Amino acid sequence: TLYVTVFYGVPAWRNATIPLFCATKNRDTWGTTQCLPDNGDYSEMALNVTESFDAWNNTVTEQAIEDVWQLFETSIKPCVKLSPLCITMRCNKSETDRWGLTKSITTTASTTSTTASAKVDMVNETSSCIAQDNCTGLEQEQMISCKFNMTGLKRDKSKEYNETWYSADLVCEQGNNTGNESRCYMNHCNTSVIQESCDKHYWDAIRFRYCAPPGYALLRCNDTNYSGFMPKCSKVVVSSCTRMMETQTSTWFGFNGTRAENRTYIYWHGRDNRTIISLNKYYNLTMKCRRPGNKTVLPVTIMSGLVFHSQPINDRPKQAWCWFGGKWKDAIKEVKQTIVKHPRYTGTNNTDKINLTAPGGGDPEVTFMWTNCRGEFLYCKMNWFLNWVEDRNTANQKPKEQHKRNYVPCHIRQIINTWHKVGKNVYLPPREGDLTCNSTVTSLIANIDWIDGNQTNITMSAEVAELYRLELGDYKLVEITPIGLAPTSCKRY
Amino acid sequence: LEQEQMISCKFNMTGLKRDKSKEYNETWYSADLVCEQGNNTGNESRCYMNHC
Amino acid sequence: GFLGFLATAGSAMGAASLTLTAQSRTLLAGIVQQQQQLLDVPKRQQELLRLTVWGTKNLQTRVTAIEKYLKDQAQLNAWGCAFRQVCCTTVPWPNASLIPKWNNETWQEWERKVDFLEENITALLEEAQIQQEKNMYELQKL
Amino acid sequence: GFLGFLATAGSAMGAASLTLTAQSRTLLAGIVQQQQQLLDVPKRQQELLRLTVWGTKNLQTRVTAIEKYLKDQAQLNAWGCAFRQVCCTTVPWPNASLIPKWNNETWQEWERKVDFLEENITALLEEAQIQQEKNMYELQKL
Amino acid sequence: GFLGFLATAGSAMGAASLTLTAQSRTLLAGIVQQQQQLLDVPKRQQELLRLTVWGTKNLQTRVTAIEKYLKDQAQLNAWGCAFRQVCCTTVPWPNASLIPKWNNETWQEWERKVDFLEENITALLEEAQIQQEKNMYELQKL
Ligand SMILES: *[C@@H]1O[C@H](CO)[C@@H](O[C@@H]2O[C@H](CO)[C@@H](O[C@@H]3O[C@H](CO[C@H]4O[C@H](CO[C@H]5O[C@H](CO)[C@@H](O)[C@H](O)[C@@H]5O)[C@@H](O)[C@H](O[C@H]5O[C@H](CO)[C@@H](O)[C@H](O)[C@@H]5O[C@H]5O[C@H](CO)[C@@H](O)[C@H](O)[C@@H]5O)[C@@H]4O)[C@@H](O)[C@H](O[C@H]4O[C@H](CO)[C@@H](O)[C@H](O)[C@@H]4O)[C@@H]3O)[C@H](O)[C@H]2NC(C)=O)[C@H](O)[C@H]1NC(C)=O
Ligand SMILES: *[C@@H]1O[C@H](CO)[C@@H](O[C@@H]2O[C@H](CO)[C@@H](O[C@@H]3O[C@H](CO[C@H]4O[C@H](CO)[C@@H](O)[C@H](O)[C@@H]4O)[C@@H](O)[C@H](O[C@H]4O[C@H](CO)[C@@H](O)[C@H](O)[C@@H]4O[C@H]4O[C@H](CO)[C@@H](O)[C@H](O)[C@@H]4O[C@H]4O[C@H](CO)[C@@H](O)[C@H](O)[C@@H]4O)[C@@H]3O)[C@H](O)[C@H]2NC(C)=O)[C@H](O)[C@H]1NC(C)=O
Ligand SMILES: *[C@@H]1O[C@H](CO)[C@@H](O[C@@H]2O[C@H](CO)[C@@H](O[C@@H]3O[C@H](CO[C@H]4O[C@H](CO)[C@@H](O)[C@H](O)[C@@H]4O)[C@@H](O)[C@H](O)[C@@H]3O)[C@H](O)[C@H]2NC(C)=O)[C@H](O)[C@H]1NC(C)=O
Ligand SMILES: *[C@@H]1O[C@H](CO)[C@@H](O[C@@H]2O[C@H](CO)[C@@H](O[C@@H]3O[C@H](CO)[C@@H](O)[C@H](O)[C@@H]3O)[C@H](O)[C@H]2NC(C)=O)[C@H](O)[C@H]1NC(C)=O
Ligand SMILES: *[C@@H]1O[C@H](CO[C@@H]2O[C@@H](C)[C@@H](O)[C@@H](O)[C@@H]2O)[C@@H](O[C@@H]2O[C@H](CO)[C@@H](O)[C@H](O)[C@H]2NC(C)=O)[C@H](O)[C@H]1NC(C)=O
Ligand SMILES: *[C@@H]1O[C@H](CO[C@@H]2O[C@@H](C)[C@@H](O)[C@@H](O)[C@@H]2O)[C@@H](O[C@@H]2O[C@H](CO)[C@@H](O)[C@H](O)[C@H]2NC(C)=O)[C@H](O)[C@H]1NC(C)=O
Ligand SMILES: *[C@@H]1O[C@H](CO[C@@H]2O[C@@H](C)[C@@H](O)[C@@H](O)[C@@H]2O)[C@@H](O[C@@H]2O[C@H](CO)[C@@H](O)[C@H](O)[C@H]2NC(C)=O)[C@H](O)[C@H]1NC(C)=O
Ligand SMILES: *[C@@H]1O[C@H](CO)[C@@H](O[C@@H]2O[C@H](CO)[C@@H](O)[C@H](O)[C@H]2NC(C)=O)[C@H](O)[C@H]1NC(C)=O
Ligand SMILES: *[C@@H]1O[C@H](CO)[C@@H](O)[C@H](O)[C@H]1NC(C)=O
Ligand SMILES: *[C@@H]1O[C@H](CO)[C@@H](O)[C@H](O)[C@H]1NC(C)=O
Ligand SMILES: *[C@@H]1O[C@H](CO)[C@@H](O)[C@H](O)[C@H]1NC(C)=O
Ligand SMILES: *[C@@H]1O[C@H](CO)[C@@H](O)[C@H](O)[C@H]1NC(C)=O
Ligand SMILES: *[C@@H]1O[C@H](CO)[C@@H](O)[C@H](O)[C@H]1NC(C)=O
Ligand SMILES: *[C@@H]1O[C@H](CO)[C@@H](O)[C@H](O)[C@H]1NC(C)=O
Ligand SMILES: *[C@@H]1O[C@H](CO)[C@@H](O)[C@H](O)[C@H]1NC(C)=O
Ligand SMILES: *[C@@H]1O[C@H](CO)[C@@H](O)[C@H](O)[C@H]1NC(C)=O
Ligand SMILES: *[C@@H]1O[C@H](CO)[C@@H](O)[C@H](O)[C@H]1NC(C)=O
Ligand SMILES: *[C@@H]1O[C@H](CO)[C@@H](O)[C@H](O)[C@H]1NC(C)=O
Ligand SMILES: *[C@@H]1O[C@H](CO)[C@@H](O)[C@H](O)[C@H]1NC(C)=O
Ligand SMILES: *[C@@H]1O[C@H](CO)[C@@H](O)[C@H](O)[C@H]1NC(C)=O
Ligand SMILES: *[C@@H]1O[C@H](CO)[C@@H](O)[C@H](O)[C@H]1NC(C)=O
Ligand SMILES: *[C@@H]1O[C@H](CO)[C@@H](O)[C@H](O)[C@H]1NC(C)=O
Ligand SMILES: *[C@@H]1O[C@H](CO)[C@@H](O)[C@H](O)[C@H]1NC(C)=O
Ligand SMILES: *[C@@H]1O[C@H](CO)[C@@H](O)[C@H](O)[C@H]1NC(C)=O
Repeated sequence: TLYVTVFYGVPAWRNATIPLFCATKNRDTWGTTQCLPDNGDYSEMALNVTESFDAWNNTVTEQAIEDVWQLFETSIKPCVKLSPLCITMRCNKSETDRWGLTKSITTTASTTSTTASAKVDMVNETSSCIAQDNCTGLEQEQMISCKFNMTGLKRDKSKEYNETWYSADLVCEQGNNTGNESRCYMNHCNTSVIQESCDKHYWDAIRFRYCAPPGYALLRCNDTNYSGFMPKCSKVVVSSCTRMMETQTSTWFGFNGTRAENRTYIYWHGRDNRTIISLNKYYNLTMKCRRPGNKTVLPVTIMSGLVFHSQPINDRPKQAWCWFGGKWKDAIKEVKQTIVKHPRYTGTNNTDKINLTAPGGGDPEVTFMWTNCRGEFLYCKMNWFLNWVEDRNTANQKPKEQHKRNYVPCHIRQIINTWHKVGKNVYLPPREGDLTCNSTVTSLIANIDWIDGNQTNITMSAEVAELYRLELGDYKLVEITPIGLAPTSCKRY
Repeated sequence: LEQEQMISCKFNMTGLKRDKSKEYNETWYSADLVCEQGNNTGNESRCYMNHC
Repeated sequence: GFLGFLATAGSAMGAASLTLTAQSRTLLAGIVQQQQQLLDVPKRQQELLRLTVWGTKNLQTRVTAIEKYLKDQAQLNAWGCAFRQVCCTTVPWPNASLIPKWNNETWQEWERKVDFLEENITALLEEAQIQQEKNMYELQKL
Repeated sequence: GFLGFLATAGSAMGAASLTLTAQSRTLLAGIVQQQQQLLDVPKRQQELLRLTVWGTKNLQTRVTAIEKYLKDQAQLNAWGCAFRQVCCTTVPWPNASLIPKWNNETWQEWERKVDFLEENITALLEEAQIQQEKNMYELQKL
Repeated sequence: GFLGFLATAGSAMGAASLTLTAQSRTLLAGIVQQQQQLLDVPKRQQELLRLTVWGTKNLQTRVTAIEKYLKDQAQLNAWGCAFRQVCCTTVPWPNASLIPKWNNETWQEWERKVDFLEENITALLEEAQIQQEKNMYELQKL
């Protein structure tokens, strides 16, 4: 009686695992070469369907992470290799001893001072201490002047050059230098070859959106209860392309997020306690970073004919530093409250027993905060900041860490181990002139870890990749498979 | 059955530090070397790889 | 694009507007956007068109757009439908235990309950067409 | 092909001269010559087949010919009239202000005057085909 | 790997098969297996996808197969027998001197005896279709 019949144009789908197209507005380099132009269509329609969503186990977020990484690699790939520079350099001894790269026992320093010296120092836009880069506690940058012998395309002739390195970028040979001119090499050369990131990478913003190929569609949760993992999402919105994503990579805090809303959200990985806490834009949280001093950049042509950008500064500038503005104290109170009320949390409901904290260990990739300020990476020690925002009773943190300030000291590092799971080292060319960056702060990257109903530790994390799961995350990609079967009485002829 | 015929040769090779180098112990199969001939009345004959 | 396939979702099995023509137009949209971008890339990069990962990803989606289109037309032809709105068959439904509620269940819910049969049905539909071709051949000989 | 298809251009719209076979023969002639070259190249160059600019270009021209064929056949199937000349669709002409002079205007001139109608018409023609076919389903059930 | 055509190769011209759906089945099996591997390669190797020659050989192979599929469909559309088995064209057989033994010869044996007729026949079949087409145009116009 009932025949299978096959219906075509059927409104049904299944999970897809395919590549998405990138589309952009910035077509100066990578956009023209790799991406579709942004179609400009940001409309969406809702369906009366229920669907399962999961930010961590997603193909949409997985591609965002991998694609940002690959566009970085294809940009640096053809740049000059700096293995010709892995030679002994002749560095000023006072500087290598002073900042700890080399050792000396002839300094015989002895200091007596007051220990009851903690201060509270606030800064804002209307202040001369910012304009002059001189706030209480800010020391010098720690740049070391080194000379070296380099050969260009003439081969049988060579010249001596002036390079001033950040102390973070050198190793320096130690022991029995009873004169001057210490012997130094780059921090990560010998186990590998350092490549220069010459094609203006990170000097501007990279923003793009993803588009489904024909026959595929993106579904999105449009709830307020989406916490990263949601088995039954009742508000499912359909679109052909995602929202525009900011491919920014910083640890501890994320900056310039697209998911900026007048609400605090916390995505929790369903199987773990790693979370991405958005911040409430209501408080206009912002970070203003400054790199004082006027740099000179000197191109050097080396053997292969490719150019390296040297840094002959010959000066002693103040440290790079970052200034935090906006209502930070209140934004943090909301984060703690949001955690307390969150469905996956069964810890303390006392907000005075919930604290922000740095990860431990001596590893700079987790103990600092890395901000890319227009091409230069700026690691910042944040104890002054944390003590302030928490209104912490410092008391026993040792004399230079006991202060409450809304700014932190930071140092520039030119040889940066990259963020993806590669371990690769690249060199970041210097920027000419000075640098200033004014970014919004949109998210906090942290784990929530408690073992009792007192002390919850929101532990700052350095997994930069987690940020992409806040930018997207709520998207699912599906395949439209519009062939259906259904028993009916209508046998052919 | 006889011995394999392996020849022990030393050479100076440079790694990534460029201005630093080390001497290495390399034992070649005899068929992999050319070896310069004539008036070696001492030791340390002078050899190159067979196909370079 | 248009996504009329999703626009009618949730309307139940006794569905309206099964937009058959939607597949032809989704193919056209695919071809136009990819072709325009490939013509655009050479303005700055003429060599590394497929020789850099972005172009292997974009070629794969272009070739695939052609192949997906053809898989559906070929499957439909394999089942006897030059054009398929419903294109009725001669193959009976596997059992009475799996009957849709035309006025309650949706196509998404329904299809996910019969994936099992789709694997066995595809073969049966093809077998029915093979016998029909044999019957036509005998009529041609007669 | 010989491109004799356009030989009639300048004859006026109503001067017959329409054909459904010209594109098949143009494509078929093309496929044979292009396949012969794909198989000829390896007699001298086996590694660099698409590793060069000319390799990529030959890919692009073979694919373009195929995509074009499919775009047109797919659109006709959506309207259903793959083999029907005039096709006889049931969609009314949009307005009386746009009427051809069958014995004055040519098809080149005419089509460039109705490019904006195609934008609304394609969808109407597709729906008409869907409505006709769903009615046939109801009739087969009855 | 259906092998439906080869299966009746040893019988006789006036005996068996004349199968159309087997080409669709063959194409579907091919496309699905290639897609499964293309989705699989990026699981381990994303950079070397078209960059090196193995990927250009697999690409040429796939493109050739697609062109072949469409080549036969295009020729049939010109003749009209997309789905007509024997088609029934009106072009006279070139001469009475070359006649099949329907009960002794196979199609393989037969086709190799008419290779020098096909060169003229394809063109003649197309010309016949063109005149019939013109006649149908005028009848539809009337
Ligand atoms: C399209 O995409 C979407 C989005 O990704 C897909 O949705 C996701 O699909 C997944 C695959 O099916 C689901 O995961 C699976 O869930 C199973 C059920 O988990 C619950 O029950 C567990 C045990 O309970 C048994 O007994 C009860 C009796 O009432 C039965 O009802 C159950 O069915 C079981 O028989 C229980 O342990 C689970 O709890 C743990 O996991 C959840 C995960 O969400 C956590 O939230 C919990 O906190 C808890 O985590 C702890 O324990 C796990 C180990 O189990 C650790 O890894 C964690 O770190 C932590 O310590 C739930 O209550 C699981 O049984 C199943 O696991 C089996 O199979 C996998 C292989 O797939 C093996 O590797 C495992 O070892 C095990 O054998 C798996 O986790 C997702 O939940 C679902 N996501 C959403 C949002 O809905 C969709 O399927 C896709 N569709 C298509 C067509 O592709
Ligand atoms: C978070 O988000 C915020 C935004 O909300 C980010 O902050 C913004 O970031 C922008 C992108 O970096 C930055 O814009 C740049 O400012 C530079 C300073 O210009 C100032 O004056 C102009 C007016 O003339 C103002 O419009 C501008 O706002 C500033 O006040 C400009 O120099 C930059 O312009 C450059 O790019 C355009 C691109 O079209 C070029 O046409 C132009 O010639 C400039 O080109 C230089 O930089 C490009 C980078 O692509 C190079 O390719 C190019 O060769 C030039 O570089 C050379 O010249 C410099 C010296 O000029 C030299 O050092 C170098 O070595 C080269 O020789 C551009 O307009 C916003 O100002 C900034 N806004 C604020 C308020 O902070 C923030 O970064 C994000 N934060 C994080 C964490 O990422
Ligand atoms: C955007 O986000 C803003 C927050 O970042 C939203 O502002 C909040 O809006 C709520 C709802 O109106 C206010 O809650 C009320 O507060 C008053 C005042 O209580 C004060 O004193 C008690 C002690 O007695 C103390 O516990 C409170 O914290 C306050 O200090 C209460 O009387 C009400 O019952 C209620 O709790 C928030 O106070 C207010 N926050 C801030 C920082 O202003 C804003 O509404 C959002 N915008 C939009 C458009 O939605
Ligand atoms: C995130 O950290 C919290 C705190 O450690 C984890 O909570 C813990 O959850 C597990 C179950 O997932 C609890 O273990 C079970 O407890 C019950 C009740 O005592 C017991 O009957 C079971 O035999 C088992 O021991 C554990 O006690 C609980 N700890 C606390 C202090 O709440 C949470 O699961 C972590 N999230 C993930 C996914 O790791
Ligand atoms: C690459 O160099 C590092 C460091 O260089 C050496 O140690 C410095 C302190 C200085 O004295 C340089 O002149 C030396 O060349 C090597 O790491 C050291 O390895 C030793 C032995 O395991 C260990 O005792 C030291 O603590 C390590 N020091 C540091 C700073 O890590 C590293 O092994 C070299 N890699 C290669 C391939 O040569
Ligand atoms: C927090 O919740 C407690 C009740 O739950 C207890 O504390 C949790 C942190 C957790 O460890 C649970 O397992 C415990 O059972 C509230 O305590 C009650 O407060 C009322 C007054 O409002 C008092 O009359 C009850 O007797 C208290 N109950 C108990 C068991 O002591 C506490 O007030 C909540 N605090 C906040 C800030 O919300
Ligand atoms: C590469 O080297 C071979 C051999 O090296 C030379 O001869 C050896 C016996 C020894 O004395 C080495 O130090 C020498 O450098 C060259 O082959 C010889 O060519 C000459 C001239 O045609 C011929 O008379 C010899 O018999 C050849 N000897 C052997 C062992 O083949 C070869 O020509 C060199 N190739 C190049 C490009 O220089
Ligand atoms: C980021 O914000 C700072 C203010 O904190 C801006 O610096 C001021 O710029 C104006 C215009 O050139 C000067 O008149 C002020 O004197 C500057 N202030 C200070 C403290 O120096 C800065 O221009 C903003 N953005 C960027 C990219 O530089
Ligand atoms: C998503 O939710 C907002 C309210 O937060 C609503 O205004 C909007 O229309 C919803 N989008 C869709 C497609 O329904
Ligand atoms: C460096 O080069 C200069 C010539 O430009 C030469 O006089 C000097 O001796 C060289 N120094 C070293 C250590 O090679
Ligand atoms: C320094 O000299 C002393 C002898 O006075 C010797 O024992 C020591 O090993 C030397 N150290 C280095 C690094 O050369
Ligand atoms: C410092 O360098 C100079 C050469 O520029 C050298 O003459 C002097 O002796 C060095 N100082 C010491 C303590 O050796
Ligand atoms: C080679 O090995 C011998 C031991 O047989 C050792 O004495 C010599 O120093 C080694 N030479 C090199 C270059 O490693
Ligand atoms: C070996 O020495 C003799 C002189 O005794 C000389 O004629 C001959 O050229 C030399 N051969 C070599 C290879 O040096
Ligand atoms: C062997 O080499 C040594 C140097 O290591 C040298 O002194 C000695 O004389 C050489 N043997 C002969 C036979 O020349
Ligand atoms: C979807 O929900 C709206 C109300 O928001 C209702 O009017 C509409 O009929 C529903 N559609 C379906 C297919 O359930
Ligand atoms: C028969 O019905 C049961 C449901 O009760 C289903 O699981 C099974 O697959 C069906 N068998 C066939 C051949 O359709
Ligand atoms: C749909 O469900 C209702 C009960 O809510 C039932 O009366 C009706 O018969 C069902 N429709 C079909 C087609 O089974
Ligand atoms: C498909 O057919 C096989 C026998 O060839 C049988 O075992 C299997 O259960 C059938 N599948 C379904 C869904 O009925
Ligand atoms: C084109 O002009 C020629 C005369 O040069 C004429 O014979 C031919 O019919 C014209 N073609 C058309 C389509 O009018
Ligand atoms: C009506 O005719 C005018 C004539 O120029 C044309 O511009 C307009 O688009 C037509 N209206 C339609 C198709 O609705
Ligand atoms: C082919 O050979 C087999 C024996 O191996 C025989 O049974 C079959 O009938 C033969 N088929 C034809 C067409 O001759
Ligand atoms: C006539 O028959 C002969 C023998 O089969 C053949 O070679 C020749 O091509 C045929 N001529 C035509 C016009 O078909
Ligand atoms: C096949 O050959 C036989 C002789 O063995 C003959 O009698 C018969 O007519 C031939 N069949 C055809 C179709 O010519």
